[PDB]
Amino acid sequence: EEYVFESPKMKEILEKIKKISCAECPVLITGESGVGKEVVARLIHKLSDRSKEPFVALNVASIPRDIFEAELFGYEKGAFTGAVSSKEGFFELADGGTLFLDEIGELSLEAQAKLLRVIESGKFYRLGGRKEIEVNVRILAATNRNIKELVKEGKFREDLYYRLGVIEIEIPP
Amino acid sequence: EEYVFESPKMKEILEKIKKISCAECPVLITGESGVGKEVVARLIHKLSDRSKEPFVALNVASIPRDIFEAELFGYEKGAFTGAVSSKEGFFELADGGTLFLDEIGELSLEAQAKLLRVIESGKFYRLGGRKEIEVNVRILAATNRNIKELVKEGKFREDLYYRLGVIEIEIPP
Amino acid sequence: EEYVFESPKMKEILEKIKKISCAECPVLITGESGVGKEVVARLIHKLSDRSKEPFVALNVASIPRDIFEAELFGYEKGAFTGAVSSKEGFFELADGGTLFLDEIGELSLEAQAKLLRVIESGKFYRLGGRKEIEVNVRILAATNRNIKELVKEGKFREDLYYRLGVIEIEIPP
Amino acid sequence: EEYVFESPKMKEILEKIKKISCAECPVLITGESGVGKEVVARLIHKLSDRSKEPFVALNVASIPRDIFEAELFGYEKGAFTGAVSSKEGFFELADGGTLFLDEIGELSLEAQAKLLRVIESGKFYRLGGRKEIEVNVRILAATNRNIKELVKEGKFREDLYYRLGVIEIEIPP
Amino acid sequence: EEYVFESPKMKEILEKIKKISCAECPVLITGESGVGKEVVARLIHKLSDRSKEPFVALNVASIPRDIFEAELFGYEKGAFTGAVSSKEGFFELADGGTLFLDEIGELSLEAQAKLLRVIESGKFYRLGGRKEIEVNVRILAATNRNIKELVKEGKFREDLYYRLGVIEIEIPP
Amino acid sequence: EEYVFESPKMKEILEKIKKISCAECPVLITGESGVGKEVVARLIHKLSDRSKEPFVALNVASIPRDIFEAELFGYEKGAFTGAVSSKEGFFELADGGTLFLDEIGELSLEAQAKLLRVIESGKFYRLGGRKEIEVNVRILAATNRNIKELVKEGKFREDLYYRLGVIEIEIPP
Amino acid sequence: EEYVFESPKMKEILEKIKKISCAECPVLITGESGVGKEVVARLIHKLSDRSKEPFVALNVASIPRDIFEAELFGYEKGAFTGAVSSKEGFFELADGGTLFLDEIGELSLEAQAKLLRVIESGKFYRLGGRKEIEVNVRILAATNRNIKELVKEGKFREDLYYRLGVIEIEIPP
Amino acid sequence: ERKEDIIPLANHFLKKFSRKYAKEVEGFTKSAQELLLSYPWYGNVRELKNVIERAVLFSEGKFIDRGELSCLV
Amino acid sequence: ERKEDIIPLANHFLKKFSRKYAKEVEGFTKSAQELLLSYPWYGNVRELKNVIERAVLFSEGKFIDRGELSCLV
Amino acid sequence: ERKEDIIPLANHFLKKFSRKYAKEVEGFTKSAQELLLSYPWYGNVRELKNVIERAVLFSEGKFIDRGELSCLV
Amino acid sequence: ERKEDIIPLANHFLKKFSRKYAKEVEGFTKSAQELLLSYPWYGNVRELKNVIERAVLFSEGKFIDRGELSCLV
Amino acid sequence: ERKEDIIPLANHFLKKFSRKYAKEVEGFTKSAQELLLSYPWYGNVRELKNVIERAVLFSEGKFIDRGELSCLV
Amino acid sequence: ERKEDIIPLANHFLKKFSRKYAKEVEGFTKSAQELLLSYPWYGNVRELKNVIERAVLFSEGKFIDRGELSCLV
Amino acid sequence: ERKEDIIPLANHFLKKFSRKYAKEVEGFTKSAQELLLSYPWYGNVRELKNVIERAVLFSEGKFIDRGELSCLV
Ligand SMILES: Nc1ncnc2c1ncn2[C@@H]1O[C@H](COP(=O)(O)OP(=O)(O)O)[C@@H](O)[C@H]1O
Ligand SMILES: Nc1ncnc2c1ncn2[C@@H]1O[C@H](COP(=O)(O)OP(=O)(O)O)[C@@H](O)[C@H]1O
Ligand SMILES: Nc1ncnc2c1ncn2[C@@H]1O[C@H](COP(=O)(O)OP(=O)(O)O)[C@@H](O)[C@H]1O
Ligand SMILES: Nc1ncnc2c1ncn2[C@@H]1O[C@H](COP(=O)(O)OP(=O)(O)O)[C@@H](O)[C@H]1O
Ligand SMILES: Nc1ncnc2c1ncn2[C@@H]1O[C@H](COP(=O)(O)OP(=O)(O)O)[C@@H](O)[C@H]1O
Ligand SMILES: Nc1ncnc2c1ncn2[C@@H]1O[C@H](COP(=O)(O)OP(=O)(O)O)[C@@H](O)[C@H]1O
Ligand SMILES: Nc1ncnc2c1ncn2[C@@H]1O[C@H](COP(=O)(O)OP(=O)(O)O)[C@@H](O)[C@H]1O
Ligand SMILES: Nc1ncnc2c1ncn2[C@@H]1O[C@H](COP(=O)(O)OP(=O)(O)O)[C@@H](O)[C@H]1O
Ligand SMILES: Nc1ncnc2c1ncn2[C@@H]1O[C@H](COP(=O)(O)OP(=O)(O)O)[C@@H](O)[C@H]1O
Ligand SMILES: Nc1ncnc2c1ncn2[C@@H]1O[C@H](COP(=O)(O)OP(=O)(O)O)[C@@H](O)[C@H]1O
Ligand SMILES: Nc1ncnc2c1ncn2[C@@H]1O[C@H](COP(=O)(O)OP(=O)(O)O)[C@@H](O)[C@H]1O
Ligand SMILES: Nc1ncnc2c1ncn2[C@@H]1O[C@H](COP(=O)(O)OP(=O)(O)O)[C@@H](O)[C@H]1O
Repeated sequence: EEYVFESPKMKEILEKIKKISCAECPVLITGESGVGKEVVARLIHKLSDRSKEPFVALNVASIPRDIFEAELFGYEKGAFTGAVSSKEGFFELADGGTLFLDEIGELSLEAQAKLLRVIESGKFYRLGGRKEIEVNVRILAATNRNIKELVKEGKFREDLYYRLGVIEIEIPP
Repeated sequence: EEYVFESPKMKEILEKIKKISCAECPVLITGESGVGKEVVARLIHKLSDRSKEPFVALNVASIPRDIFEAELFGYEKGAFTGAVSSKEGFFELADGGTLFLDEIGELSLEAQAKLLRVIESGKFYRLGGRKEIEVNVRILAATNRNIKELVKEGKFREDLYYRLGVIEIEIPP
Repeated sequence: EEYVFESPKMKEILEKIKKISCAECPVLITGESGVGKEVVARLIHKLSDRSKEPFVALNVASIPRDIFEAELFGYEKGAFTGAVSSKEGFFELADGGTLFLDEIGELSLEAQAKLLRVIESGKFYRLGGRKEIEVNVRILAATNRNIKELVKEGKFREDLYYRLGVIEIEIPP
Repeated sequence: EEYVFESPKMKEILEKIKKISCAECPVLITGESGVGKEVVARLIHKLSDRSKEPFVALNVASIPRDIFEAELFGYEKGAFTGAVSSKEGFFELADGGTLFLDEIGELSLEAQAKLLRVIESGKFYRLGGRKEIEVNVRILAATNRNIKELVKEGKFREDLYYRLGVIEIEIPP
Repeated sequence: EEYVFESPKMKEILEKIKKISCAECPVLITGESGVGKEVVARLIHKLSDRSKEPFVALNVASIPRDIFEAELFGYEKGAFTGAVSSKEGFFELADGGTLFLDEIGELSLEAQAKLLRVIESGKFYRLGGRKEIEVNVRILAATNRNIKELVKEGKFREDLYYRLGVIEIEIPP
Repeated sequence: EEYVFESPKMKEILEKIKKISCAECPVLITGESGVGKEVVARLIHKLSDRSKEPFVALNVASIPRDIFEAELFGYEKGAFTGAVSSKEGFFELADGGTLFLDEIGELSLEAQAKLLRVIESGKFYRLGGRKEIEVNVRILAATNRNIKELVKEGKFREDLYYRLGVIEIEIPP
Repeated sequence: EEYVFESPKMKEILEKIKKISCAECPVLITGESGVGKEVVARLIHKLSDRSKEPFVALNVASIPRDIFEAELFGYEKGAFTGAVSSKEGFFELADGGTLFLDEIGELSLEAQAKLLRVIESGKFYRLGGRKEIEVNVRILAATNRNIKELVKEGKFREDLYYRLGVIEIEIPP
Repeated sequence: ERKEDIIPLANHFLKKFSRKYAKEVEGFTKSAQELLLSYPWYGNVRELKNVIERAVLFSEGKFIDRGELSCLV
Repeated sequence: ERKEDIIPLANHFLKKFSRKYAKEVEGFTKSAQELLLSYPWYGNVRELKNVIERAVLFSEGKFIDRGELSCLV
Repeated sequence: ERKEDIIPLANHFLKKFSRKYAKEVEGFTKSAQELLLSYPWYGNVRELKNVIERAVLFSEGKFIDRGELSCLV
Repeated sequence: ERKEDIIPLANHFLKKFSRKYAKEVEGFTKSAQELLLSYPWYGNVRELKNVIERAVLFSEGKFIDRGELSCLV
Repeated sequence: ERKEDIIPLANHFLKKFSRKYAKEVEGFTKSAQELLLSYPWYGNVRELKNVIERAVLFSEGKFIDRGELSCLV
Repeated sequence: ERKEDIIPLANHFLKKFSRKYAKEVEGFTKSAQELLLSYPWYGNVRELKNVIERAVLFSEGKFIDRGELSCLV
Repeated sequence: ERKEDIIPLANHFLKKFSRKYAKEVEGFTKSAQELLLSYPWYGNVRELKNVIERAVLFSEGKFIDRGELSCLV
């Protein structure tokens, strides 16, 4: 059988997804919990040119704020007591495919920045030093909070907003 | 001699354990204090395929909520003042065997998430950065509180519920 | 000259101490204030195999309930605003020797648990993360309150009782 | 010109101060309000070996009983909502010099204990965890109430009395 | 069409930029967020002799303080667990062109120093060892904080101030 | 015109410099920040026999502790991921001339040792292997901390102290 | 005049040295810092048959663990970026004489092995390839740590212990 | 709101697991199929996935009916 | 404060993307051009860059008017 | 509720410890065995484990009876 | 209840401190020794430890009697 | 504390740079020379080195006075 | 576990070295032979090889007993 | 603990250096010799080696006394 989309506003949103097909600009999805955000990311990617490519979805809340900037990107050896190898990255694992960051508002100012830098340059370095890796990952942010607000609270970098705010989809409860 | 099971509902629960034998899906055990939860986990594991493998039982209450997300998983060096080596993990110690988390309700939202991520992916990273370790641990949660309730209180992640709620055993007082 | 023991019940208790000599199981001492509890701990240890080893006596009342679980064990860096180094521990200072916890009843449920875990496993972690230290410390609890009672009040973990209740000495006023 | 001492009992007390010179044992000063207690502390210290060293006088009444055990000693980060840095201490500021605790009777049982521990060990920890700082501070307690009494009222730890009661000066109205 | 400068103080600042043309001494730009700092750097460089040369702008906040001293400069192999090649540098990428360090105040004391050394010598080494690379990069620092202040706070090296303080432009809100 | 020395203690220190002229034994300079230490080194060398020879001043703080032992001395190829050539050295660049190590206390125990070995033998090897280079460099250490103290803290090798402590100049604030 | 030995245990140790005279088996010296270890090596060698022969003392701590296996032995050309000539060796410089390795415990497992091979065979090769040099050097290890312990920690090769443990001298503090 | 999915999905699952745990379980009985269709499935597809892995393991014969299911649903 | 820029810029962009995603989009309609000029453009040039890449992709025919734009602006 | 366990278990323990602390303790006397069976053992197996490590240490001869036990039970 | 301890202990202490504060104090006089034995010593050994550190410091000559002691005891 | 140095040094610098950036700048005017002597020069010789490289570049004619200097000092 | 080897081996060694360092050492005394047999010899044959080269050198007369040995074993 | 060494050693050194830096320094004066003997010499022979190379260089006439020494010792 199939999936489920039939209400006007969604009859719509599906198409918006379909059009966005041939694209790679990041996408910002927003709706209350349960509305289908992460279901749209997944669909956007099933529809993007890189459907067959991996889907690296990671809940930004499912990781202590102090280790996100260690697992998203990666880690350069001996910089934090105990390192079995410079740590790879979800960015690197998502290289060539999609990287669905769920619950964006929960990004530390430090990573909010560090992401921005990788959304524009596409290059990143694991900790102190310089970039030595090439990643081609389409950003897909989804959050249930109101981004704009957070911007006047200073909890959310504005320039990072507009950067992910290329394509913006809003799922109605 | 032997152990003790003779009442119908338990004459039962033993079997449910026996059947579950050949499995690895997490299990959610619930009963009032003293009912035999932790006695069932132990029995489930004595019966699972990995009986000879370790049993890493850890009371989630027997550790200050701020250091659980440092000992369950592990810790990447220099991220918290003073680190003699990136900290191993009960997850890593329980690798290949069972990890009986007692009193689940007492999990911080941050770890409730972090566990979920490891129940599905099976990979984890110590703090910020990325996963660089491979753990094969069967989750065994036991709590004396009513999970569902906690879900409407927002103190307990729902998706983490259904994930551990694969097999659910309820010990009657 | 010498010390003082001459009444029957104490003429006794001294011996009980002497026998316990060759042991390491925790000991639970109980008597009204001033009866000589802390004098017995000290004697038990002067008599244990580890007499020459340190004696780390710490009044559980001589430290605000919120910092006990920070000084008994130790502390993993940056987990509480301001950390000059991951904090050592009285457990670690008492490693190889005795750890006389005075006025046990005054242990927070959180530490009552955290102690239990270290009385059985002998391993502990400073805050969130995992154990990375090896401590061999003989527990010596002394309290002037009636433990059992506290157990029906829920202020005192029972399993922690029986664990320290291996050897139990009661000093009569 | 000079200061003022001419009555026999004070012609005396001055000398007692002079003798005590070469010492560091705590000192307990007691006299009605205004009698010159805090004037003697100051003189004791002008005369001690550490005159050139700081004088950290702090009225134990000039701070809400719930924040004394946060400012005398210090504070380990994130243990109380809002911590800009683990809080230093008057003990630490008084390190190497004198710490004149005025109006001792006004010490909470919790700190009365916590002080004792630092009068003997000289080591202290900011909240839960362990000691990681070295302080060399000479205790100088002054109170206008009758200590002994308070001991039968249970408002004042006895062992803390005798500890500060090494040298005791009593200023007559 | 064109860009935008018409107010006196800016009608000015543009010229200051124009004059500075034929120069290479570092430049220190300061103004509240949004005032046009990074717009001036960019213009200074469009006007410098090396306009056609690269512009390596890097937000000093867009990188965890522990990996800046790994990406700005570069990295000598096997010095931190995991190194695919001694890491190049933004300094090396900016060689021959401009290096616009945004938000300078956010430089670790360690790099604040390490930069100074490269502003004077122009030579640098990736980690421990010695310089083996030749970089000709014009420094362009921009910060929104008040440098001077930071100097009395000890958070900002003074000598590094005067070094970048060769040419100083201040953008009024 | 000239430079500035006129106070007795400095009217002095200048001469001490003048006498030391005909020497090469290392020199240890110590004074608060700004007192003129690095101004004396420079003068000592302007006066030594090797004035016309180079002056290789290097701030030991202006380089991450992990790359100092890579740039002071030098580096033997392929020992750290990425090596364009076995790295030369400030020691080698300072060969025949002075090597003013500023802020000595900031030397890692590993280099504190490695320096000592070169102050006595005068030969050094870049990483693992053996010495194959001949360097004639006069050591000139300057630090603002109190060396002796650091020796009881174990942060500073004693034998390295006395070795640099041949000639010792102390600049008064 | 003379040197200093007069206490019984040392009145002794001197003789043990004297007897050992006519020998060449390695010697293991152990005592707390400062006890006179390196003073005994030196004396052992002044007394061995090869007194007139060189004394190549090298602190194993005075060289970064990654360059010891490059300077002790030697180095075969182009194996590490930058090699002016295959590097000689302290072993080769100590050929015909004594090689006093101070602070043995600080030997990497890799060299601990590589030494063993040269204590038995007496032949060694600089890096990958084969032995082409003949060295006759008497090993003299001195360490302040307890070797045996290190053996259960796995930080110290046992067979290398017994090999150096031919003659063992222990200097009492 | 896709009762036309429960019975097909369920049947998918019962197949996955019956093969995953080597259980001779062929499928659900009518009595069982009914229940599955009446349950509200708050967890939806997920909950049914679990409910059946669980029912496949608990399975004793070749089929599943009110028996094992009621244990849950 | 450069309404004389919105319509030219926009037109720049609409060209970039129309060529980047191979879309037969020639330009904005009057109705649309108005809107673009009225929007406050807080993001300024940046926001317009996005608003139009987005409008180029969402585009169906040869032109863009109140339609796709209102979706955003 | 397993009085048929107390005497065997106890005997297990008395063996463990008698060997752990090198004590010439062979076993319990009748008088003692009775007591052990009458005690309610709230702690159950655990409490008996302790009660006997303790009784093994307190032991003076080769056996244990009302003597050492009463001290506790 | 160990008056046979007061005079020996006291004498211990007087030695410790006399050496700790470099005081030419040799010991207590009879008159003093009496007092020390009569005092009830609630603090016991502790209180005597203090009473004498204090008396050692307050000491002026080579001995201690009713003088310095009465100040306290 | 060497006001006798400011004007000579400054003049050194003004020469260095005037030649380094090929600027027809000959020297400071009285009005300017005053200022330079009054400034406290915390940076001292260093700060003056910068203040003037900067003033040499900012220079428009053949001389420097209150004009360019005030911009800084 | 070859105490029947210690005394023969040892004797081998004592011969090797006595000849290697030109020492008039003929052999071990009873008292010594005992010790050698009681030592656990973790190093085994190796450790005994060393223990005796060492004892041969330390040797003063014609024999070896508790004396030199105790120094080690 | 070899005060009988300080004056001879010192004298050794004073000779080495006096010859190494071509200084007409013959030796220490009484006043100086005293000091050298009182100093604790933590560094011992080493520290004296330095203290005197340093004193030889600082030397102005033919002898060394409290003067140059006090500078250090
Ligand atoms: N439009 C839809 N059609 C069918 N199923 C949906 C739809 N939207 C959501 N779901 C279902 O609801 C659940 C909630 O999904 P999800 O989108 O991940 O939540 P959130 O929007 O908070 O990220 C999913 O398991 C999915 O199967
Ligand atoms: N069914 C049972 N048969 C025999 N003993 C049991 C049984 N259930 C519990 N126990 C005993 O009761 C105690 C309580 O065990 P536990 O299951 O760990 O508590 P909880 O259920 O709260 O985790 C155990 O020490 C165990 O020996
Ligand atoms: N049996 C005893 N013999 C001699 N002195 C004793 C005896 N019991 C207690 N004391 C003394 O009494 C004081 C009270 O001691 P303590 O045991 O620490 O109190 P508590 O029992 O409340 O911990 C001690 O200073 C000690 O010298
Ligand atoms: N013996 C004295 N000689 C001169 N001034 C005194 C003397 N005693 C007290 N004072 C004065 O009286 C005031 C009360 O002082 P203080 O000792 O601090 O009060 P209290 O004894 O209650 O702490 C002081 O300001 C001080 O100048
Ligand atoms: N003088 C100006 N004329 C035209 N646009 C400007 C001017 N100043 C700033 N802007 C615009 O404002 C935005 C903010 O720019 P920026 O200078 O980078 O911020 P900041 O000063 O905090 O670094 C830029 O995108 C730029 O297009
Ligand atoms: N005695 C002096 N005479 C003239 N200038 C001095 C003197 N001492 C220091 N300075 C000046 O002060 C500044 C601080 O110099 P420096 O010696 O390098 O600091 P530090 O002593 O901390 O290394 C220098 O730029 C120098 O010109
Ligand atoms: N027995 C001794 N007699 C005379 N001097 C000694 C003796 N032992 C040590 N020393 C002195 O003490 C110093 C410490 O020497 P050393 O043996 O090298 O330290 P360590 O034992 O840690 O290697 C030496 O400079 C030496 O002159
Ligand atoms: N339509 C479906 N057909 C078969 N299996 C499904 C279907 N939808 C979900 N599942 C299964 O149920 C689980 C729910 O998955 P998911 O897509 O993540 O739900 P959600 O809508 O919340 O994102 C998956 O593990 C998958 O195997
Ligand atoms: N004047 C312009 N004409 C055409 N495109 C522009 C113009 N200004 C900015 N852009 C585009 O808008 C984006 C804003 O760029 P930027 O210059 O970084 O802004 P800011 O003023 O904040 O520094 C750029 O990616 C660029 O392609
Ligand atoms: N049936 C038994 N036979 C022998 N020893 C036992 C038995 N049951 C428990 N024990 C011992 O008693 C203690 C109680 O253990 P445990 O199994 O954890 O109890 P619980 O039922 O509460 O989980 C254990 O340390 C174990 O050594
Ligand atoms: N028997 C004794 N002989 C000598 N000094 C003692 C004796 N008993 C106690 N002291 C001293 O008196 C003080 C009381 O010590 P403590 O043993 O802690 O008393 P308590 O009985 O209360 O535990 C100690 O600091 C110790 O130095
Ligand atoms: N006396 C001087 N005459 C001319 N130029 C000087 C003089 N002193 C310093 N400078 C210049 O000022 C800068 C300050 O240099 P420096 O000697 O390093 O100062 P510091 O006293 O801090 O060591 C140098 O780059 C130099 O070119």
